[PDB]
Amino acid sequence: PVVVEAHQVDTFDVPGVFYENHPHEPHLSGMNEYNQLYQQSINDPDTFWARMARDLITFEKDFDKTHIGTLEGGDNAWFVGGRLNASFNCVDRHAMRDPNKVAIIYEADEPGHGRSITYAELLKEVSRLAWVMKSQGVRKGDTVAIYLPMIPEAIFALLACARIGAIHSVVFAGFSSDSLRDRTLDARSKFIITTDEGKRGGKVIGTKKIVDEALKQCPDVTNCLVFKRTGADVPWTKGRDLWWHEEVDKYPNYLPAESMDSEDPLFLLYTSGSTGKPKGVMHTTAGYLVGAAATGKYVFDIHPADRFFCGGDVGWITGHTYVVYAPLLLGCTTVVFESTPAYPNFSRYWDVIEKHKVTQFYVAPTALRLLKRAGDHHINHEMKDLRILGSVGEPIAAEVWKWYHEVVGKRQAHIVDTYWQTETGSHVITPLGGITPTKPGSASLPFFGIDPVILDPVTGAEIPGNDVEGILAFRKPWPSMARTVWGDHKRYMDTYLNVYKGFYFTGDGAGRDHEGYYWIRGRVDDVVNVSGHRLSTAEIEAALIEHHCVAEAAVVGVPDPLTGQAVHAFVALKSGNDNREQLQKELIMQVRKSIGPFAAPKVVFVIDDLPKIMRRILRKILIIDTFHEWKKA
Ligand SMILES: CC(C)(COP(=O)(O)OP(=O)(O)OC[C@H]1O[C@@H](n2cnc3c(N)ncnc32)[C@H](O)[C@@H]1OP(=O)(O)O)[C@@H](O)C(=O)NCCC(=O)NCCS
Ligand SMILES: CCOP(=O)(O)OC[C@H]1O[C@@H](n2cnc3c(N)ncnc32)[C@H](O)[C@@H]1O
Repeated sequence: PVVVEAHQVDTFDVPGVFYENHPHEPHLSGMNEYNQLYQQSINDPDTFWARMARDLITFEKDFDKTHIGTLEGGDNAWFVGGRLNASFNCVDRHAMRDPNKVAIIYEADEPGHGRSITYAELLKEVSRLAWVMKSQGVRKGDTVAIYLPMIPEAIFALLACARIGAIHSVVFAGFSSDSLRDRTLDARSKFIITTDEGKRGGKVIGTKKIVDEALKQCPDVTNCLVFKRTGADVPWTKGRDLWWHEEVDKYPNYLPAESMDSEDPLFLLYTSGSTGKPKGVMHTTAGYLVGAAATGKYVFDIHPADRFFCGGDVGWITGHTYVVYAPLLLGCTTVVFESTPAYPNFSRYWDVIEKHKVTQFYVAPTALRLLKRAGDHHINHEMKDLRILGSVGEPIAAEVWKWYHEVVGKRQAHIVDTYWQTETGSHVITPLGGITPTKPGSASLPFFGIDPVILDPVTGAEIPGNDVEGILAFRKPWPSMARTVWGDHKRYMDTYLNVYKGFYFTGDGAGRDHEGYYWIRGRVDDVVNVSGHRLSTAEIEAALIEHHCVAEAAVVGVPDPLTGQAVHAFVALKSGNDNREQLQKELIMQVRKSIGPFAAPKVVFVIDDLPKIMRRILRKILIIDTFHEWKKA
């Protein structure tokens, strides 16, 4: 058995109770209609995607052609000639039909302190925030830096940017001032939106102070709009800082939506890679939205009356596509969850799902492991409407898949392990909720329009048939594919499209078993996934070298029972300090300062010299004889 994971792995059918309890009708009649539609999406994408786009997205001007360009040309364009606006499709068209339908359920950090926001209320808040940016000089095509925690104002900000055709560039609120600065400079943003403070798990995040530090080196930022989240006294810079609540009160509660081209940029999302600084992955407008709506509908079985709850942060692509764009495009309710799965206690996810009658839940296996370690007594909730259990970031493995399926889902929900990445925009290999039979540990089958191949890692040759393993690549473009790396299309080409010419390179290894099901093996480059966070080891090495006592640095990923992988750092010193215990703390702090707390290495080892650097020798072990003794200590 070449794909060793799939050996004697039975395939599980969709639970019968899923159909009998379903509030509506499934979007597909069964696996046969999936197969028909899938073959059409590969053999005639021009027809398949034109119909899908006209089903799901309201265009101001119809498009002339479904797709032009090729993978090797790096010139792909989708729905060319079309015009539309993302905020119109997420807000206006739903407010017009059903103004009092709840668009957003805000669950605050403290339980009992949220609110519900209707589509009409959302149109007001998006409109008047867009008025603020317009009045302060933001124009179509400008980037806007967003440094916000998980509050509904974050949705207001993304959609207000989209409404005027500004390009939002969301920076995860766990990033340091250095990381925020680098992203604001590269994007050349002149406007930033933040909070006075964030509250997460009962802890205060000093967002305004972090922004102040970053802006000292962003001289082109001329306004900082501050949302009063906590009311605490924060430093204030007159002439630059503005209060969200003071400014929006000045402006009307409606604003026209800017007419955007299908291929106008919608957002940038800075993303860590195998080498170099983070890349501003750029998504344009029509194709991204089509993919978001298509996966939201067919993967997550989203219907307009649903209450969809993605547990991912707006700072990441999961938050972009499935907290914001997909559910709002489809017109359902989305949950914005400010807290952690552990605050006030380990029942929190289920408290929220029960109070709001959540129908689909989307989670990371790290959170599941963390909760399973806490004990099954924290779960004692009916959650009658919960029929889809989504998982992302790493394979949800046997022990966790069983615990997610039995203890959380009561054998009534369909577990959908969705494989994708920032660069694909939306799900690309995934079961379809309520339709696709699954296997624990497997992402199952390609989504519509996704033509995956397994490549020999060295020769680059395609390996045909089933029970094969190698490099995961896609053979054809798809609507929501990232279109460039901001300011560096050559890097985009070299990273994704010139490695295996004619294919799109995922950076992941994979196996395709006897049934054609995919088994994601993980990154083949120097990217590690820690608590669902995509980290570059080269970035962490660069951060450690910023320390005055560090000469060389080597960072590797090692398996971790809770976080999947954990980053361990090896450092060689420049001259020799007599404070090695204290030096380790300053090294840890250096990474927390250069990147952010969440990227900190678990341990920083000090060696005389390092093994180009043979990182493979370090990853297996966790002067070759000396490091084995140094580790064994
Ligand atoms: C599982 C999870 C909830 C754990 O949260 P946690 O209790 O903060 O633990 P973490 O290991 O992530 O955090 C480590 C550090 O990052 C920081 N951090 C994490 N998330 C943060 C955020 N949203 N804002 C600010 N800081 C954050 C913590 O405060 C902590 O800092 P500290 O060293 O000063 O204590 C979080 O890691 C997570 O969401 N992982 C999943 C990512 C993902 O794949 N989401 C998609 C799901 S659909
Ligand atoms: C959506 C977050 O996208 P990113 O933060 O850009 O990380 C994307 C990288 O995470 C990994 N990955 C994501 N989903 C899965 C999964 N279901 N099974 C296995 N691995 C997965 C993979 O290595 C990919 O290349």
